[PDB]
Amino acid sequence: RRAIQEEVSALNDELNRIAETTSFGGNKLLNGSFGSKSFQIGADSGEAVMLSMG
Amino acid sequence: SMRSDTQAMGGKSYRAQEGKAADWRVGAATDLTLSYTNKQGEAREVTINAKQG
Repeated sequence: RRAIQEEVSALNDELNRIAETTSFGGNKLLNGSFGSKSFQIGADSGEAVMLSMG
Repeated sequence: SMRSDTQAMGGKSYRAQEGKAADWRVGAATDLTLSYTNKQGEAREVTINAKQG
């Protein structure tokens, strides 16, 4: 069981690493610091769409 | 005048005092009336009955 737990802990540390290090041009995505951002897809002001990633 | 600080080259900006998150949704109170004076001097009232949800 300790042999299985070592792989579980190694993958557990891998899950946190993916969340922290995943980024788009230096902007973190999966660490929870992205929050919600509005993407402007209109020719006039105020035509954006919210995107959220927990 | 066409200096960038000319009054006619801008307007008046108003901002909400309360921040709303991405999970906020309009409830049973939705009407929003804008009452001001148009450029020609006549009073203009615009009523916005937003959609719940």
